[PDB]
Amino acid sequence: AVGADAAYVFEDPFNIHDLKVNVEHMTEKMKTDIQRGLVLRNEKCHDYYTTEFLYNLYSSEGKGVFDCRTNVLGHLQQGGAPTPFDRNYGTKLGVKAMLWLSEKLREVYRKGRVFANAPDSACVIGLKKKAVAFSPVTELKKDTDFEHRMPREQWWLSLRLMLKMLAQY
Amino acid sequence: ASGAGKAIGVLTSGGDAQGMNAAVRAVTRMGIYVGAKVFLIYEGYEGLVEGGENIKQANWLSVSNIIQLGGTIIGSARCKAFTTREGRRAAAYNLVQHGITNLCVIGGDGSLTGANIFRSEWGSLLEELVAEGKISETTARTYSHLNIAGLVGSIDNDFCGTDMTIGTDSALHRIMEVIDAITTTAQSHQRTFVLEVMGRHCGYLALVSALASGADWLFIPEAPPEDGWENFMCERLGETRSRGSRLNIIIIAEGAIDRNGKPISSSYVKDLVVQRLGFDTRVTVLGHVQRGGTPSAFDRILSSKMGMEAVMALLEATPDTPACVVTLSGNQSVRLPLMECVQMTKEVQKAMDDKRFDEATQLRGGSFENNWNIYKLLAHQKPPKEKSNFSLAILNVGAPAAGMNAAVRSAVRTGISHGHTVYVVHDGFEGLAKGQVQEVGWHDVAGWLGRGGSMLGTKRTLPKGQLESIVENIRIYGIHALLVVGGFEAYEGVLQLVEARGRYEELCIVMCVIPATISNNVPGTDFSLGSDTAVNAAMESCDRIKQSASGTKRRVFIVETMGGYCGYLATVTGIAVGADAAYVFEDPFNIHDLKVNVEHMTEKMKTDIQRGLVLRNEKCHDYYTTEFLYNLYSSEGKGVFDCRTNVLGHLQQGGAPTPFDRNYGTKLGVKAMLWLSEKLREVYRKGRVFANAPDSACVIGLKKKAVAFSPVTELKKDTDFEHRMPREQWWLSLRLMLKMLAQY
Amino acid sequence: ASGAGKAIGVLTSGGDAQGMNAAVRAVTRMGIYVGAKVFLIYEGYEGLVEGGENIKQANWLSVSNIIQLGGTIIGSARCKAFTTREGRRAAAYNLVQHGITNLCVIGGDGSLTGANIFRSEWGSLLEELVAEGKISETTARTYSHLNIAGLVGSIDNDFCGTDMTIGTDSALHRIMEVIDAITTTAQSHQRTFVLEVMGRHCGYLALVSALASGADWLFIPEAPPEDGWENFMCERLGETRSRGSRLNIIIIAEGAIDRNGKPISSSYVKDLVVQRLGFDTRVTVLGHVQRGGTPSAFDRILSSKMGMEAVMALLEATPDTPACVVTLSGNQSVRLPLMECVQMTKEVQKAMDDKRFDEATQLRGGSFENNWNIYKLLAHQKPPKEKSNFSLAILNVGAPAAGMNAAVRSAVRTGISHGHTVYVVHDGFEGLAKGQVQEVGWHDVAGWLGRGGSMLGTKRTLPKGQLESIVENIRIYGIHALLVVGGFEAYEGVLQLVEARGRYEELCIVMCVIPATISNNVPGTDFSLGSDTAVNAAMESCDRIKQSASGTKRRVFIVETMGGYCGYLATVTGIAVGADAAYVFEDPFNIHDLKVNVEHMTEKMKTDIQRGLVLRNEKCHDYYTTEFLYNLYSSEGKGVFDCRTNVLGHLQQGGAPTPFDRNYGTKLGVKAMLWLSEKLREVYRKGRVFANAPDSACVIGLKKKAVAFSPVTELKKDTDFEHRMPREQWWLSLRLMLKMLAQY
Ligand SMILES: CC(=O)Nc1ccc2c(c1)OCc1cc(-c3ccccc3C#CCCCO)nn1C2
Ligand SMILES: CC(=O)Nc1ccc2c(c1)OCc1cc(-c3ccccc3C#CCCCO)nn1C2
Ligand SMILES: Nc1ncnc2c1ncn2[C@@H]1O[C@H](COP(=O)(O)OP(=O)(O)O)[C@@H](O)[C@H]1O
Ligand SMILES: Nc1ncnc2c1ncn2[C@@H]1O[C@H](COP(=O)(O)OP(=O)(O)O)[C@@H](O)[C@H]1O
Ligand SMILES: O=P(O)(O)OC[C@H]1O[C@](O)(COP(=O)(O)O)[C@@H](O)[C@@H]1O
Ligand SMILES: O=P(O)(O)OC[C@H]1O[C@](O)(COP(=O)(O)O)[C@@H](O)[C@@H]1O
Ligand SMILES: O=P(O)(O)OC[C@H]1O[C@](O)(CO)[C@@H](O)[C@@H]1O
Ligand SMILES: O=P(O)(O)OC[C@H]1O[C@](O)(CO)[C@@H](O)[C@@H]1O
Repeated sequence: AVGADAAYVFEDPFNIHDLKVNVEHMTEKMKTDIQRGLVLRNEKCHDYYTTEFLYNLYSSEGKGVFDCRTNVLGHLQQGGAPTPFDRNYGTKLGVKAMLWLSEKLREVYRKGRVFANAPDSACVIGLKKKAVAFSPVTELKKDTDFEHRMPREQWWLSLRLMLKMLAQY
Repeated sequence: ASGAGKAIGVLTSGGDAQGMNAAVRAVTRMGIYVGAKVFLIYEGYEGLVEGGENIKQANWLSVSNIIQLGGTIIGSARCKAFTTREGRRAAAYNLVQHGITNLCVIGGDGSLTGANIFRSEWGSLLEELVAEGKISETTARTYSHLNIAGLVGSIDNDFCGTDMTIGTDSALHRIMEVIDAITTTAQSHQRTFVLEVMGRHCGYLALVSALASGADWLFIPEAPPEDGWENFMCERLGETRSRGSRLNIIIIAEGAIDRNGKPISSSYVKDLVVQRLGFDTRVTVLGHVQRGGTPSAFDRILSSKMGMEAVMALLEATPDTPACVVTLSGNQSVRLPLMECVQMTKEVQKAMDDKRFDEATQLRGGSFENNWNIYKLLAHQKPPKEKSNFSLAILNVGAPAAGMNAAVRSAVRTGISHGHTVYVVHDGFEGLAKGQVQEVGWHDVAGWLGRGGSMLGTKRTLPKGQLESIVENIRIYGIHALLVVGGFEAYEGVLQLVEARGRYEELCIVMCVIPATISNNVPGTDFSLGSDTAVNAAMESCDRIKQSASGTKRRVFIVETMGGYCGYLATVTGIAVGADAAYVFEDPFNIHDLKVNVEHMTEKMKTDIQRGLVLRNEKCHDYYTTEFLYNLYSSEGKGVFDCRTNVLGHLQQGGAPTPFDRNYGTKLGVKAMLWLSEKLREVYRKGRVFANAPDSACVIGLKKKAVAFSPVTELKKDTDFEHRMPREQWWLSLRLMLKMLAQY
Repeated sequence: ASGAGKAIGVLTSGGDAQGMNAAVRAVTRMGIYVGAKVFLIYEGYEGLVEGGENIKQANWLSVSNIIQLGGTIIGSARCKAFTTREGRRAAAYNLVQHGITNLCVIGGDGSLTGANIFRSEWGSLLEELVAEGKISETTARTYSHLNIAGLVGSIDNDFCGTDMTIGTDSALHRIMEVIDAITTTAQSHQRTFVLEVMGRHCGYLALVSALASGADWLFIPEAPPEDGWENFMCERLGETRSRGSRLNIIIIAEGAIDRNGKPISSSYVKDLVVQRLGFDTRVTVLGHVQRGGTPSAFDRILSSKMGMEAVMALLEATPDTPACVVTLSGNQSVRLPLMECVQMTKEVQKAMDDKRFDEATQLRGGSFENNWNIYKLLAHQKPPKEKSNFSLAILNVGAPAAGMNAAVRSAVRTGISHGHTVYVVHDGFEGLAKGQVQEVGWHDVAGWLGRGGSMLGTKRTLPKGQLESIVENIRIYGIHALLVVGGFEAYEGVLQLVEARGRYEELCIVMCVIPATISNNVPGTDFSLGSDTAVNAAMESCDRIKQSASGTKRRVFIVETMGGYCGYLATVTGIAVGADAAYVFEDPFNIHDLKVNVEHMTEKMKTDIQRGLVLRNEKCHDYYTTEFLYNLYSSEGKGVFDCRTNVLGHLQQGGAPTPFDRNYGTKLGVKAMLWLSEKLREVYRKGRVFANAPDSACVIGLKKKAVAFSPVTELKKDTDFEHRMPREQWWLSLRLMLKMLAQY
């Protein structure tokens, strides 16, 4: 969305070879009319290559061609008012979820039982493809990495190729 | 580049010296770096005459974890069989069996003479081995010459071509550890101690440790006491202890003789003191403790430079070259004929037996004579009756450096005996601004020689911000000379006063800087006072960190060190501990060099020696901090090593000074005060401001073989003020040695 | 609270001991803290009989910068005049002139007897001074009683009511420094050394330093050698040196006698070895080096606890209380009658002269007997011919701690002589997973006693993540017992195997933990192996930092220390250097406490002692890091002091172990292996899995006066696993002492 020259992300391996390559690309750009750079870092993209590590690296190997600065966007990214998509989507999930909650809550009966013991009764709603899916919370364990708190395959990893192509790799 | 295809043997022989490990390590690593095959020849010449399992080939690891060990890991047995030609021919056979053609000998004058002989007849030993058919003529035409390089390993300093034999500074660390012990129990009880030290026929250890400890009397075989001396000793022991002292230390060399050449015992000295002064008195025959313990930083660094030169001296020698000994001649190594140095040493033993004690003194060396003349000065000094016109002031400026207190003591005493009203000023130039100036007596400075830190106190404050008040205390106390002992702010401080002589009539004052700092960054000198304590205090700490890394296998340590912008302390410490890199401002480095140093660190973890150490100077790089190196090594080493950081801080200022900082501080304090008093009569009482010339404001320092006095304004062109250091520094050649011993 | 209005005198007397300064400092600071007037009584009893200028009142600063100094700053002259009633009456007069009513004596059994007498007739000396009219009756009714507290200062450990006299650990540091020297020169040349040590009539220094150095023979006057011993010595010196060794060390006490009570000289031992073995042999009469140098951490901390108790013992004493001596009885101090302890000491000299050498041994103490029995064990041990069924394995786990190598050596040797196939496993439980297991012989472990680090290698890895592979190497090598030497991961490691005996048939195996860590955080023991090296390595570094701060006047240092969540290492180091605070997890602290500690640090900069030191444990606080304290002190101190940070890291793991870590590691390695072998026959060959009971998986440790073996599962309730430490820790009472000596 901003045409950043790299985005450092945990789902990609990177090391000082990749960083030194991204810095010599950043150097070669300063010969052009567009004498600026932006690299994004995810807050946990790397265990030892922190934002201060990248600052030191770029500042050094760029000395005599560019200087360098750090910003940490924090709780700014939680935003102010929601976008039109988060207002539609939040409204639409709040109703589709409540229609499912009320449907399932009559699919279980008043007499001689504990209600709803089945794994079919504890779900996550979400936009999956063209429209919503309801996925059982226990069925999702195998799609989940709990140590990194995220799903094991994520649709958007194809967009990293687009980022690199628009960034002149 | 490599340049060999040939074999080097190495043996350590005769009396062992702590430092022989750092020597055999550097002979091994330089030998196999330059592409030779190195053989360790176990148990001196006794394993040269046996051969067999006593001669086995080294690899880079065969000399690992030895640089911090005393004695010698190959061992140094005596061999009367090699003193016979029947052993000496078998010693030739064992070398030419393994194909060994070059031989490094680490030892004293006897063990080096045996090597000199073993060349002088080599071809005739080879001829006899052909004549009896043990070896073929082609081999005797191949191995037709032996190259010897001598490394002079000895605690005595008994060898006349050299300022320091390998071991003699560490033996002084052992003696000064024992006197730093005995001073506390002698002071509490008010006792006299007779200390006996291992000067066999050479008084170096006795003189140098007497001068470094403030010993009240000394017995060296090159300067025996003149007739009736028992009176003059009982007067000298009386005088100091009447002059407010409490203990006395008496140093006796084991080899000590009277003026007739007949031996004087430590027992006879003890009996004499008891019977003629009634003082409670003890005798410590300090023994082979002197031969042992870890080598000092100077003996590791020296044995490394000596051991590297000895390998070069072998591989570049020729059959029409005389055999060589590698030696100091001041600041750097020189190479000398073995024949000449043996004979010039035998000529001293002969002069001493011939009762020519003044020839024995002069011929030991200029380094023996300057120590002896400064002991003979301070042994003759007193508070005078006469008194003199001049007022002197002594400042400490910078961070406190070990040996400042020695230099102040020696300047206060030389200043008092030259008749001056000496003042000491607390807190440096902020002291001279704030009027923290006090007149000092002979008593007031007693027992300062062995203390770390600064008894005056010291500051970084430069004088220009207070100068109108500094000139006013110079006027009020009537001060005619400043002696400033301290770092770069002492130098720039005295410079800010010479740059201000045109502005103020009172800065026409005689000025001397004694360069006292941890960092070795003061211009003029090649050694600053306290920098030997600093490399020893850092070297002791990196040994602890390496032993930590070696137990916690697959650690790499990043260790930060207090050099300022000056890479001396990181460089000499890195040699003294065999660090795998030392990052220094005077070298460019970047992530390519760092990634290279990390892939070298990775490849080492396949070996048995699964540890690393890299030193970082505190200002070596603007952005690659110690945390940057930690992150880099931790990352590119993940799966092969983990990594940790230590910052050595004010630990490196040390505790008590080394023997070198006690001698050097004492010697600069007197040479500076003799110059201060000389210059202060080279300017006259009438119709003038005194001393306006640039010739009157100087830095003292060891420059080559001996001192130079360099004008503070003349030094501006040799100085970088932005980085606070000189523009060319002698020790940058040692970075090559560091990298070679680190397996680049 | 204060509770005095009365005067305490203090004198140090007889043979000086490094530690007497830390004693007189703590007697002064506790005395004037509790509101008494303290007088320093210069030059022992000689200044008590002179009085005048020899008796002058202290203030808090009169004992500043002495805790790191050896000897005694007040001095300790002998006084035959006080052995006469004509001096003893003048000693009473000089005290009652200054009004001194309580008297602390720091000294040995003679100097304490003189104090016992000087009470026993005090009122009659006061009566004579009234009878001749020097003082009025009202004064003799006021000063009508003298209170004595005895502090036993001596290097010999000659005193029978006590485990350590003040000075005896520092004298062992002096001896072990000299043997760490002599081992390197004796090893290179293959020489035997006769070492003579200052055990006057007491063999403690000789036995303890023989056991700590691996000495091949020993001569103590409480256990003289039986007739014809020259054969058995020449066999023992032959055996070890035939069994792949190289040097020998022979320790002789200066006081050594034969079985007839006639003295044996170090010269007679040297002559005997030369004439009956033909070994090259030397004699070092290691002298008053033993009395000197800086006190060890144990002698500073001990002299502080002893000195604090001695002031209490004075002010709470009564005229119907017998005079007191303050002493160890294991982990903590006890107070004993002076009469009884003098007589029980005279009864040993009498038993030794009466040729009752077994009474002399038993009556020196249980601490003398356990050292002697373990020397007598290791002196009798051999590789056996018979061999036995069992396989044992030895692990190192955690960070490497000094004394691990001593404990492994002693366990490998005790395990070999008990007939077992001992294995050593490299890299701890990751080693036992990766099959890094090897059978070890008597040769393979030789010379490990003096090494720092770990010769096995050690890791933090807990066994559960590899357990299916750990059981499989236990099966494949047939291993029937584990000895694990290490920190909290050794404890939780052996616990993760007992918690898994129900899951795997192979973890029915006999298990012992020797607690080896820097941190003192293993449950069970009150002392972990390596924690004495750690407090000494930190105490040496904080002395350098304080001397740096004292030259650079108006510094305050923040120093960080490796305690884990356990405040032991920061607490005992803070006492050993007189730190102005130590921040520790086991104390709550916040910005109110920090601001209080900073305004105390500000008020001190008005005094002559313009320096500060605060210690921080590395995990003492979650948010108040060392940089937080740096910022806070720098700010609220701006205009009165500046401030600096050091992080002591892996420096605190030390170099070579202390004498205590060499004795303790050796002693735990044998007591653990004797228990391992006892328990391993308390389980039977037929129809069973061996050793399933919780009684078979234990931690050894010094608990009170002697060892306890505590089940690993029984210890869960004494353990906090989240902070990795025990829930109550004996040393939290020492934090009160730290704060009192720091001027709270
Ligand atoms: C008793 C006594 O004088 N000991 C003594 C101790 C230390 C020094 C002494 C003398 O002298 C000269 C010299 C040459 C080199 C030298 C020469 C070439 C290459 C390296 C070095 C070096 C060094 C660092 C050692 C201490 O920073 N180092 N040093 C320093
Ligand atoms: C030769 C020999 O055994 N030396 C030796 C050395 C060190 C120790 C020794 C014995 O024993 C017991 C003990 C008691 C206290 C003790 C008791 C009360 C209060 C404080 C302490 C302490 C401490 C810390 C010292 C080293 O961490 N400390 N120590 C430790
Ligand atoms: N004239 C000589 N010829 C041959 N070898 C000699 C001669 N002098 C000494 N050596 C050898 O030197 C060895 C060691 O010398 P030594 O005097 O023991 O120690 P240092 O090296 O200190 O003089 C002796 O074992 C002997 O082999
Ligand atoms: N029986 C005694 N009566 C009085 N004073 C004594 C007696 N025995 C010893 N002393 C005193 O103790 C002092 C020191 O004792 P000493 O034996 O010298 O050292 P230590 O304290 O090691 O025994 C002596 O100077 C003497 O004053
Ligand atoms: O390098 P300089 O300026 O001579 O100062 C020497 C001292 O200063 C230091 O850089 C530290 O200075 P501070 O004590 O002011 O922090 C050390 O390198 C050294 O001990
Ligand atoms: O407190 P523990 O876990 O027993 O470990 C002791 C060692 O660990 C340390 O906290 C450091 O651990 P590392 O070597 O892994 O960094 C030190 O306190 C000490 O040397
Ligand atoms: O140590 P030994 O064999 O008595 O040799 C004595 C001489 O050897 C030296 O140790 C070293 O050359 C001398 O200091 C000492 O006087
Ligand atoms: O040191 P001096 O006065 O010979 O006293 C000897 C005795 O005194 C002690 O130093 C201490 O009590 C003993 O170790 C030594 O044997």
